[PDB]
Amino acid sequence: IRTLLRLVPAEKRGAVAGYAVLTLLSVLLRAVGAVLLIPLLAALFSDTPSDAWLWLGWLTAVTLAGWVTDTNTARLGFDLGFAVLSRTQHDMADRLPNVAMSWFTPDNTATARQAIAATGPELAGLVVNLLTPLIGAALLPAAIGVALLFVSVPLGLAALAGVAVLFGALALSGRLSRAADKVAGETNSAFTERIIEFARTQQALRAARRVEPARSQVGSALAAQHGAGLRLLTMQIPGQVLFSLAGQVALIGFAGMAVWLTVRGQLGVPEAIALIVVLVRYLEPFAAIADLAPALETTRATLNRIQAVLDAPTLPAGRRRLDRTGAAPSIEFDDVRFSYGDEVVLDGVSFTLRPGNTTAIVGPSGSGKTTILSLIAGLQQPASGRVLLDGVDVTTLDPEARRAAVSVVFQHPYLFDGTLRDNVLVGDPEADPDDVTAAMRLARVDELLDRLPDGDATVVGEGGTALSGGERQRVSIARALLKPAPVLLVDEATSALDNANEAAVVDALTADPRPRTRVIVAHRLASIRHADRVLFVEAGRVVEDGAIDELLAAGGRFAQFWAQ
Amino acid sequence: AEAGSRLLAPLKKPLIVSGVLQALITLIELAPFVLLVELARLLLGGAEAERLWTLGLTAVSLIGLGAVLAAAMTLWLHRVDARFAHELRGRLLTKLSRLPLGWFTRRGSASTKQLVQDDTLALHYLITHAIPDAVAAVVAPVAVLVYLFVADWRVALVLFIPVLVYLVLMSVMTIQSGSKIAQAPRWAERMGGEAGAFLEGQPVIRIFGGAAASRFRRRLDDYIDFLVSWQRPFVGKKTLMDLVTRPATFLWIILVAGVPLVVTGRMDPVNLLPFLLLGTTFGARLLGIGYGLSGIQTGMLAARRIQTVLDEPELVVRDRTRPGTVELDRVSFEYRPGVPVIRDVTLTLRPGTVTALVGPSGSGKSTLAALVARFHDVTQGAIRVDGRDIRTLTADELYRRVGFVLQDAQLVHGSVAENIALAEPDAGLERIRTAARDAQIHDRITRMPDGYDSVLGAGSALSGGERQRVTIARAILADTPVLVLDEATAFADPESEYLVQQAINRLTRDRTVLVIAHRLHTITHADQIVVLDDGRIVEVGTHDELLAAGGRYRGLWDSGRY
Ligand SMILES: Nc1ncnc2c1ncn2[C@@H]1O[C@H](COP(=O)(O)OP(=O)(O)OP(=O)(O)O)[C@@H](O)[C@H]1O
Ligand SMILES: Nc1ncnc2c1ncn2[C@@H]1O[C@H](COP(=O)(O)OP(=O)(O)OP(=O)(O)O)[C@@H](O)[C@H]1O
Ligand SMILES: [Mg+2]
Ligand SMILES: [Mg+2]
Ligand SMILES: [Zn+2]
Repeated sequence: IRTLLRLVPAEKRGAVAGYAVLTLLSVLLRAVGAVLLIPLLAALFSDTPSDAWLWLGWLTAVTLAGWVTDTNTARLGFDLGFAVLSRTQHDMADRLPNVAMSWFTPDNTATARQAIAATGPELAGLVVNLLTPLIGAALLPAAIGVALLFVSVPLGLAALAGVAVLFGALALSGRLSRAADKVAGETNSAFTERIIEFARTQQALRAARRVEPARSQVGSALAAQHGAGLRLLTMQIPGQVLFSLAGQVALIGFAGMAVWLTVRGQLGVPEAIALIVVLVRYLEPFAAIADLAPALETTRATLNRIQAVLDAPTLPAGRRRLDRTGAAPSIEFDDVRFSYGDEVVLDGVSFTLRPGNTTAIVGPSGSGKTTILSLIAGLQQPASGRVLLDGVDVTTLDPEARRAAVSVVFQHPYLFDGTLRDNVLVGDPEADPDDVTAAMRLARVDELLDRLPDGDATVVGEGGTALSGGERQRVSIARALLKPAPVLLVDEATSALDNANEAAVVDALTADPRPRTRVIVAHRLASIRHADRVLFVEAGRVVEDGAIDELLAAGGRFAQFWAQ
Repeated sequence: AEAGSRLLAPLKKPLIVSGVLQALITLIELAPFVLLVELARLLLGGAEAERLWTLGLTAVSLIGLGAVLAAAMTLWLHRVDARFAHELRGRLLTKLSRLPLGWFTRRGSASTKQLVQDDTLALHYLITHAIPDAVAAVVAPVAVLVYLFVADWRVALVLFIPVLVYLVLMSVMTIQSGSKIAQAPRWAERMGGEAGAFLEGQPVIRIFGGAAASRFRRRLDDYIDFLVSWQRPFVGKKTLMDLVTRPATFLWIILVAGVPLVVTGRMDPVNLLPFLLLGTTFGARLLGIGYGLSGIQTGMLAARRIQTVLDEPELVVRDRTRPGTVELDRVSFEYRPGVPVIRDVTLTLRPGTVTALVGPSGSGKSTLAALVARFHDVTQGAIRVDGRDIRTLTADELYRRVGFVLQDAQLVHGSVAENIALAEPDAGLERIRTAARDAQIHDRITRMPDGYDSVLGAGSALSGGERQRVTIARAILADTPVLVLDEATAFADPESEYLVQQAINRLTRDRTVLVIAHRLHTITHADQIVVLDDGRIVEVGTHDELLAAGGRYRGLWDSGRY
């Protein structure tokens, strides 16, 4: 419960206090109602059964208060469970766009996927499904044992002793099954990742003949997941045997003390018979704890994953904002350094862009051109050195102001699963249709609307799967142009377009009426046409820069890069 | 369900045995309370001590026997279910290996995961728990109620009130939540896809709209709204069932009916012992199947979904039944009905001849490679490799005969040696290293910290040009009689592009090649240039022949220079 209390909203801790008080009142009423059978039946079995009425009235009040208290405990458990669901899920949704890009290792992406995948009714019903019966079962025999002290002192301690072995069984059963339950989760999460990779990479796997379960990696993960789940079923046998022994040990102790007292005359026979029924109520929580103990292990893993997402290191930010909106800003690097893990990408970049001009970044593949665009756009951040937009640090800039400053065309166009217009409109959802058509027309997406049957309502697949490579490239380019931001970064807008679509799109990157400081990335001389200055980057630093004809005349690495 | 009983036919004998065993186990679990009723009755009657000990010890021992039996029965049944799921998931992974590839594009990876993993897991209650809980919830209430009806009908008929209230609540809960249960897997499918798109399209989210305007957040709010509407009245009925069926509730109603009967002369207190002992044990049995109907409803739907995929068409290897000669003949193809992407493509590819496929974007030049791979079956015409039809060839023979590079460098989570040796996982490191050296990626691999063992999952990815060259190394190591290249070296710089093309030509000098490229300057070496426009072959010839003809190829060549 300690982990679950971390995720509770601070605004909702009054409900938790109200919940914990009602849960205790649930147990105390249940135990009192059970132990109220000892004087009730003793009076009922006596020569004057009318004395049973007083204890029946106390039983009725204790039970009716139980129904009211248990309904309220359910209502608070539902509200707390769904309050934790909504706040934790929303906090993950708010945090994850600000989480560092380095956080998304393939293990963390699995954890984030499983954490988001916990949104179903299982996590939302956590407090009602697991926590309420677990606290009820854990404290019910303890409460009955305390309530038995009012009838007979040693009889109560015998019941309390039975609780001690139960909690010992609960502690031991969890320990025995812990290691196998952890391994089962690892293989079940790995198998999840392989199915998603299996479906997402069918063409390559089929061509490689690595698609059959006897030869596939998803098949191996299934085989591992089967053995991990079988050993878990074996390693929970000790836990089930231990709870059975605990129930029998407590049964022997309870029954042994009842007969021991009844032999002496210290306990009437009707009280002894009433204690057989209370003994049945005593032993019911012993079985319920055994049924819920495995669930407690899995839920601990679930919340640990959710807490892992909420513990992810977020990007640095600030509160600065640029002076005016949609003013073409200057962009400069000041000894910017960056590395993926230990692999250094950029090792001393320093340049300046004029406000409103268009400069073309060029260089070999793997040089770090997209990384330069990432730092300009703010997706990454330097380890040391700083990037300034209009003489204002991006790292100390507001998240929204930095977000509004840049619109980019990515190297690999990723489209969300939806209509073609839905992907374009992501650039500016509140843009009027007139500017939408302008962005579509400039990107030559209007040549896709006539050709495709459904026009802009065409349902794109996962990514841009239902569209060709060039089609998704143009839809991505329309998305970037639609956004009214005054900085436009272009990354491989040519890679999937034919010669006719290439030329129109490249020329349309200038026909954009708005004033912007544009950055173009390509490995093709024709695509860097109209560029005011070329930035040649190689081995993680700007090696050469100038004009297209200037460097070609100079015969530098820029010239050699086109001469092959 | 026809699609459920057909899927669960293999587990016939284990399921009937489970119902038979649970009928005996639950009867064994009610035997101690019958003996404890006799023990209590003898205590009031003053029987001898030895008789009491035999009854008391038998009841206590039978409690241990019932607990051991029930634990053993569920252990065997939970091992049966774990084995069936492994077999069933293996069956699904075999089916998905054979479905037409348009099945995956219209469905996505989130839906596949919900099928293989979550739907098979959704069967767990239906197999492992439905028949035990159903039999337990029929035998024990019927056995107890009939036994108690013999003991005293007045207090026995009063036990029917919480029974009927539980029966009404479960039916109302079942009818109400039936529609929501049907919508649940589709909502989970949508949120699985949106969550996967949220995690996969993070660069787009961070720049275009942020967290607030994201489609994931809107769906996340909508899904939780759906869950609240589904789970609020469901959990409300669920807890009312628990309150009704609790042993404390049963004991209270028994005493409400019993105490006025005992205080009055209408009945002796000794006859309360069957009700106080046996009358409060069948509540948990009823609640077991009451909470279980949602598990059956989800299981039956998941069984229907699983069997439906297993009934899908399969790209059947037909029985109808020059090396490296691929021959398209009057081929037509449609991803969706009524939407032609290929229109009567006749093209023959011979060994030692490089055939270049060019044209405007969206003209269908990747569907041809897909059809040659048999990711999809040609709607009309045929594709013959060495005369034999691809539909008659088996998958192993087909993909041994022809290899592919696919314009989308799909890497798999694992070592880069495992990515390069995807075709032949048994291939050695020297074979892997030589393949990478020809693909101009081996130098990049050496700089990684783990070398060739470096895991290549999400986050640890490579640049666009680097991951493309990895997939070229994969096709180099396959070494198939036919090679196909879908926009290979699209992201490569000119020097690396020239080196990769030189290596490819050197390897496939005497091997059939189908190269697709938008940069026509790299295609000047082609033995034949094939121009595809709107899915129809508009002109075929050499570079100079097409330039002289002055058609679509000449237009593209002129517009290339800008
Ligand atoms: N996620 C990553 N993890 C580790 N290294 C990476 C990652 N992404 C890129 N790199 C490496 O960083 C360097 C630059 O990558 P980047 O994607 O910025 O290059 P680029 O200039 O855009 O290349 P290209 O023209 O091939 O697209 C290369 O060594 C690349 O391998
Ligand atoms: N997976 C798919 N599902 C449905 N339709 C598709 C799919 N892939 C492509 N299409 C449609 O097929 C046509 C283009 O097919 P294809 O992918 O072969 O284009 P292409 O000529 O190779 O493209 P490019 O040169 O831009 O890479 C367009 O109508 C596109 O919508
Ligand atoms: Mg790049
Ligand atoms: Mg293509
Ligand atoms: Zn189970």
